[PDB]
Amino acid sequence: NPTVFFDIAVDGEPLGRVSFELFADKVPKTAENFRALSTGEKGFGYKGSCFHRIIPGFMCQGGDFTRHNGTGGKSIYGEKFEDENFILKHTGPGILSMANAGPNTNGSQFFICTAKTEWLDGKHVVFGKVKEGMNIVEAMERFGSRNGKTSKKITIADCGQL
Amino acid sequence: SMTEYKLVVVGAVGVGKSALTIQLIQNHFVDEYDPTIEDSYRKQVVIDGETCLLDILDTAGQEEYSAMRDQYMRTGEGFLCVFAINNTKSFEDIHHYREQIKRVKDSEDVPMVLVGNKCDLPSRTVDTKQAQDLARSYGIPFIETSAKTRQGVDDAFYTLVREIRKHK
Ligand SMILES: CCn1c(-c2cccnc2[C@H](C)OC)c2c3cc(ccc31)-c1csc(n1)C[C@H](NC(=O)[C@H]1C[C@@H]1C)C(=O)N1CCC[C@H](N1)C(=O)OCC(C)(C)C2
Ligand SMILES: Nc1nc2c(ncn2[C@@H]2O[C@H](COP(=O)(O)OP(=O)(O)NP(=O)(O)O)[C@@H](O)[C@H]2O)c(=O)[nH]1
Ligand SMILES: [Mg+2]
Repeated sequence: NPTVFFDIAVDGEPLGRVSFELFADKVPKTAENFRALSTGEKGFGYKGSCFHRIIPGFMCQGGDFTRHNGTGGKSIYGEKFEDENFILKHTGPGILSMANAGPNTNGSQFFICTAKTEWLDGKHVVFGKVKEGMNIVEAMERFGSRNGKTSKKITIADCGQL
Repeated sequence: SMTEYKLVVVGAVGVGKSALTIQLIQNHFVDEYDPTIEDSYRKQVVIDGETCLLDILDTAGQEEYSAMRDQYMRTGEGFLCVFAINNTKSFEDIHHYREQIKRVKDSEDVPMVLVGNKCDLPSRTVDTKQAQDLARSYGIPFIETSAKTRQGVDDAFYTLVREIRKHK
């Protein structure tokens, strides 16, 4: 299973590194999309994009590198790709899972759970988990709000494969 | 200080709740889809000679959170019930929202306005007469709108204020 990292910044000031394990053994196509987008190897990806929706008690969501406004994002397979499987569940903090707009609409947006979110099971593809740096994700929460609008710009300043 | 009116915009995902509200508040339209969690807006207007403040709650259409609407329904004074004229399912969903508001507020007398949005689009699947008949069966006004062209946008919100005014 591959490992990727995000270096997080807050209004451009460094916060710290979050690293993820990607469950290529169980969801290879979805893991590969996230791996490739973290390295930028297709010519596009997460570097420079922001976490546009942070809701304390629930999750941190990001990954729109095409429109930089919460509505965009694209996969390495095309704008969107199908739900690979729903084998893994949203079991607790640290889970990494795909955002979508209904069945078979995975692009690049993702979320990191800060709590168990079981009602998302079978609707969002879980494909990874935080390995190091969960305290960075916890530190991101206070820049969020009830409806998720952030009070500082929380950005992926750098990212890659370990 | 001016009277404040607590308006709530409800309806299925993608019918144009936010596009209608942002046209009202910001006088612009974008075709991009930014799904709502929950947004609140304020706007001062003049309706039938009388200055007033609209406090607008723009809600989420997501059916999976249909069990979390009760508190904002208790708090809201009037409801804009939106469907899209090219989406028969959103029109069917409208009956559900109206029954839910009536049940939660325990009243047959809740100010609301039925809104048929996206009237700029050719792919129309809900007849004008269908919506007028439903509105009549409910005792509420029906307004056709386009968030894209601005047709009917002020009128929809202002009519809802008039409905609240008559109720009070
Ligand atoms: C009823 C209020 N309400 C709640 C909720 C429920 C219980 C208690 N309190 C609340 C909030 C705090 O009360 C204001 C939620 C919630 C979620 C939505 C709409 C309203 C919501 C919503 C809108 S669109 C979507 N859900 C899926 C969304 N799709 C897109 O963003 C597509 C554009 C891109 C490609 C998506 O994939 N994610 C990735 C999974 C988490 C998800 N966002 C999200 O934000 O959950 C917010 C959360 C967890 C708080 C649930
Ligand atoms: N042609 C046309 N498109 C419209 C109109 N109103 C909204 N749309 C489009 O329909 C899509 C969804 O609109 P939006 O306002 O986000 O819908 P919503 O009801 O707020 N959705 P949600 O419940 O998820 O928040 C967008 O692409 C928007 O541009 C309209 O009057 N005409
Ligand atoms: Mg909306």
